[PDB]
Amino acid sequence: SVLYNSASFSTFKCYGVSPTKLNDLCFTNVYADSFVIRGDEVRQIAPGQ
Amino acid sequence: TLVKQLSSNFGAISSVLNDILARLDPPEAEVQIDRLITGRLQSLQTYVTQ
Repeated sequence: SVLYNSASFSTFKCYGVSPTKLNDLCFTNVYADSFVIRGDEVRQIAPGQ
Repeated sequence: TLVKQLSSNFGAISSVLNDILARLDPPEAEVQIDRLITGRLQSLQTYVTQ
């Protein structure tokens, strides 16, 4: 709820699950990965592009 | 064969319906439930035909 009720970020599109009720499933593993790019290429964070 | 058929994803996110319901949002859910319903129906019809 800290992350998905902070609206300051620009894109929140979740695959295979859904944001609002992510607070429902209990997870095996979560990997956090970060990087820096241009804001053109937010389409290239996508399956099949 | 009929019982085992329940274990196949049939193209959806996951086989177990209690997880598809409890994972995706409704407006998204309908999609992933659709292929599951059609697959299980076709299996049931083959069973009754034999």
